[PDB]
Amino acid sequence: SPEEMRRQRLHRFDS
Amino acid sequence: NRPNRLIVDEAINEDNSVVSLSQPKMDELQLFRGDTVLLKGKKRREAVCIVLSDDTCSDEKIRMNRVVRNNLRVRLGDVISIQPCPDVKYGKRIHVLPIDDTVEGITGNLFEVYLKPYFLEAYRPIRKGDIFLVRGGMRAVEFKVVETDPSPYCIVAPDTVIHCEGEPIK
Repeated sequence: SPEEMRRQRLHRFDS
Repeated sequence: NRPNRLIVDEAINEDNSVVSLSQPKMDELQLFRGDTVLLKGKKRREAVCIVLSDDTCSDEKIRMNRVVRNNLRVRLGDVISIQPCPDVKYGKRIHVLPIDDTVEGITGNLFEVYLKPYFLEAYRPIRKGDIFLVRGGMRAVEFKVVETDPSPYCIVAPDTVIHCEGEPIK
């Protein structure tokens, strides 16, 4: 999903 | 929708995949934190990045690190354009190679020491022709994206096959 990608990106790059 | 011009500023999120905008500018541009965006710089160069909001960023500026600036052939204070890039697909396979003068005398497994932790669970967007700097151990090595499938843009997802094999390039 696009939203699982968004969750992982924010976890990795914005805390 | 359309590209928006912004002034290049220095990164506060020091990561090759991240650009920062002010929250008012993100609102104006209809962007959400974590969106993929397409940047256009000089000499026909492009970059794809992940946009985040930043409470220290001037409204008409965009923060990006030196790796992204070099890919775009721009300096601090130059103007680039940003636009949403929501249709980028997960990559089937990508092929990267180290740059010769950054791997001089380096032995070992470049995938395990550099690329695997760099891409791990990050969903980094990349473009064919990107040069990106990766630290592994205490050495920093530059890699070039020599091909992607699909091309020229893809997202390095957990299932994306990462190939690194062959001579360093110049």
